[PDB]
This record gives sequence, structure tokens and C-alpha cells, in this order.
Amino acid sequence: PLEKASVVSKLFFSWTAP
Amino acid sequence: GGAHKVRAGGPGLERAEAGVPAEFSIWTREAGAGGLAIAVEGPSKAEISFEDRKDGSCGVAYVVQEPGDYEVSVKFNEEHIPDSPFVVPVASPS
Amino acid sequence: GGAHKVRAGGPGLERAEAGVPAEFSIWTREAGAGGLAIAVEGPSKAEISFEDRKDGSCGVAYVVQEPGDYEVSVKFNEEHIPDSPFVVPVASP
Repeated sequence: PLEKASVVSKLFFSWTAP
Repeated sequence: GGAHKVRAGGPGLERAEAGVPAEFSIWTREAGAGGLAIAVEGPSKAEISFEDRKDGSCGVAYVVQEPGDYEVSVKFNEEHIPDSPFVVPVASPS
Repeated sequence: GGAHKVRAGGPGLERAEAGVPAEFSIWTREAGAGGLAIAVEGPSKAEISFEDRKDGSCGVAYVVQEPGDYEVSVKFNEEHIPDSPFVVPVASP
């Protein structure tokens, strides 16, 4: 048994110009 | 002063579908003048397109690709207009 | 493009502790409009949130429940920012 398993948690934040 | 005088509304501020544009509008008129900015926080990037219309009114559409809960926020001079941020849920295409 | 003009720092990018909220901050005002992405890789899930306040400072906070070696990625417009990813030793309570 040779796999690496890990937890990956994401959040994103997109925003705008003026 | 400033931000509290701004108003926004649209489908885009109440619910959306993954992949399909979610639109809304903002009306500033009555507020100072300066800068409107919009931000989307959640489990995926957002593509936000912006349009100042010769109406003193401004129109917005954004796309996200992942179902889940997001937060759309509209800010005048770096602070939240009434009701910002809007808790906006995204469900999968039908 | 643009990610090279973004900086981050703070104790949450250096060490953290299980069950204990860990904080760091990001400077974006020199890169304009775009998207931040934050990923936390390791033994358990992370709760993450931004704090975008009236200074125009940007803060991140996260909480993981398990000791171990995690990695915090911060990318802007999909590109990594200087010094990302970050090796973050998470110690026991």
C-alpha cells in the first residue's frame, strides 16, 4: 500500500477594481 | 455617512447556479462619490464583470463553478452597504 | 499575472496549534483586482475565513484539529505568492 492521502481545505476571495 | 445611502438588488444576491451568471444591480445616487467594489468569498474563484451605465446605476454579473455557500459583498469606500455581505447559496446545474 | 506583488506574513504562516485559531495577513493593495486562494494541506480539515476590514487590510484565520505538518498555500490569480507554500508545524494542545 503506497499512496499518500491528505486533507485539502480551500477558501477563495475574488474582488474588483474601483 | 456614504455607504448607508447605497442600494443593491438582483437574483445574484439571493441565489445562484454553478456555471451560470448571477446578476444584480447597485444604485449609488444619494451617496457621496468615490468607489464601489464587489467581492465574492467561498469555495471557488469568481469571475466578476462590472458595468457603469450612464444612469448613475451600476450593474454586476459574476460566475462561480462550485456548489456550496458563498458571500457576496458590496462596499462603498471600503465599507458595507446595507445588507452586505449577502449570504448566497449555489446549487448544481439542473 | 500579478502575484509577485502580494506579500503575506504572521504567526499562522510559521507555527500553529491544534484547536487553536491561527492568524496571518496578506497585503494586496499593490496588486489591484484579482483572486486569492488559500489551501491548507495535511492530516485533518481546516476551517478558514477572511477578514477584510475598513483599513483595507486582509486577514486570514484557520483552525485545524490534528497535530502534524501542514502546508498553507496562498496564490493570487492561480500563481503562488512569494514564499508559498508555507511549512507549518502544528503542535499538540
